[PDB]
Amino acid sequence: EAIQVTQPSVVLASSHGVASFPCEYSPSHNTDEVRVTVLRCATTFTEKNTVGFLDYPFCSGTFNESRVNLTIQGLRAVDTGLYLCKVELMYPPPYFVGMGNGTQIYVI
Amino acid sequence: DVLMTQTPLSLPVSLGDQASISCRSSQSIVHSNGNTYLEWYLQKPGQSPKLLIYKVSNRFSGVPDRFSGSGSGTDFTLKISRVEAEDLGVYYCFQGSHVPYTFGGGTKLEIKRTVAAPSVFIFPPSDEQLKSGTASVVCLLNNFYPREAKVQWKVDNALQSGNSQESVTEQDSKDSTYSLSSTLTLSKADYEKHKVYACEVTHQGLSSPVTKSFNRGE
Amino acid sequence: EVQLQQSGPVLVKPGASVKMSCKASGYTFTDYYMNWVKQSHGKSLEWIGVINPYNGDTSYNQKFKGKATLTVDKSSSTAYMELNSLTSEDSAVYYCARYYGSWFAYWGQGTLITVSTASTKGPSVFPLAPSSGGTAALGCLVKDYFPEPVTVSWNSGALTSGVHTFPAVLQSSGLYSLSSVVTVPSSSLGTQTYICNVNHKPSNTKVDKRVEP
Repeated sequence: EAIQVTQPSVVLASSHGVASFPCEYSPSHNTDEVRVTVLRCATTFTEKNTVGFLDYPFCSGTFNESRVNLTIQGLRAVDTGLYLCKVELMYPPPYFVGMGNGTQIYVI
Repeated sequence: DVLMTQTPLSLPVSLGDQASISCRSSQSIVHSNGNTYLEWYLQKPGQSPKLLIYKVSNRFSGVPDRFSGSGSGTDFTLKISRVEAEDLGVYYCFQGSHVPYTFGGGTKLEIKRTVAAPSVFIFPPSDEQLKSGTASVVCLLNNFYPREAKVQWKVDNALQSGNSQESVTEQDSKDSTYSLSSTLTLSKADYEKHKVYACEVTHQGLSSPVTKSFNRGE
Repeated sequence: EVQLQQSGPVLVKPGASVKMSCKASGYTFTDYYMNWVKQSHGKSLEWIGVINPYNGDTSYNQKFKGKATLTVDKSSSTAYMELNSLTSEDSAVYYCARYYGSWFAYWGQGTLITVSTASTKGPSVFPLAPSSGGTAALGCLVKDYFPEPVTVSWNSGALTSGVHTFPAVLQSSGLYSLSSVVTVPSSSLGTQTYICNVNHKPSNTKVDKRVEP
């Protein structure tokens, strides 16, 4: 009784320290209000707002349906480890929430 | 609670003109996410509702291009351009922004056509029913306009009264007309008692009242 | 494509309870939310609530929170609404309708709940038959039944043009009554054949009848 949030297992942070991975979910026809949060930056994707993490400059996100292509930039080595993606579908009521097993982001 | 008040309640419109309905909400319909959730439903007669426009101005798949929405805040408008017989029914606005979700009262869109005189037919009580002890003499006015008709029964050249009902078809979604029924409720004794049964039709399309009648036995 | 099939009509004595169904087909019952909409005879519509079949969560119209209990069953692709303390004003048409970018984008054909103290009673059908001209007339009178509703057809579905099934009129006997007619071309008198099919669910009175001069 929750949505099937799918992260990738281990993620290899990039040259300048920018990790990118897709966070997919399964009952994904509730697309109007869709807040996505990152736990070890968060934004709410609607129609008025289409590229998120405006208030979280270290993060980049592009929504389409059952996949969210994600980007955390500026990651140090002192940050490596467990990264989690939470998919809230605030509309229609009633909410329909989910969380993923996490991502080991190893910041070489 | 958010009240949706429509206008007009009835709205006659000739094929080819431009119908237009108004929905007014007690408080704004814009939701927090920025979207605005007005919906236009059309209930053709004896059918379940059907969806026409969502999120104010968007046509659900299948809805013809004559249909269109517009508005913002507390004031909205559905507008059929170039109406068609297929469009007759009741049109509801519905908001799905604030809980609880409410509907408008509706707007019966009537078609307006040229006068049409009714065909008249009359039906004597069925034999099986005559063996039941009751009897029903049924008179039919078929495909006329306007809805208004005078139906008068005459048994043996004197009119009865108090013992007949009327029923009226809803507007035809193909040819825009109405059809009427007159049922006369008599006991087997009173039916098997008189001779000449007559149904007189007076209608704004017939110059002279037209009558159809049967004599008990043919 | 999508089809929503609701249970038939139910006559329930007051103070009882009733639970109706909606049988989803042509789509993935858990994927999209589901609403129940009430339409009294007073024409205007009402929203009862919405239930997430994948989950069972609900959001209710506070004025129905006690009168209705909506529930789903994933193995049957079927949703359930249940009504406690059935009164006289609880009699309506009840609709299921499934979300799709919009609240009520697919509609169920409807469950007519009649809440009476009376006994169901069966229609009697009698051939409204034609006489001795271009185009002619035939029908089936459906006297004295209760409660509503009644379905009427001509040749199990074949005949459609020129039909006219009048609304039932309450009679002095406390009972509904109704006709159904259709105009056919004079020629086909003995060529084609005409039988109406009359169905009254709350008293299982399914009955075809032939109609002839």
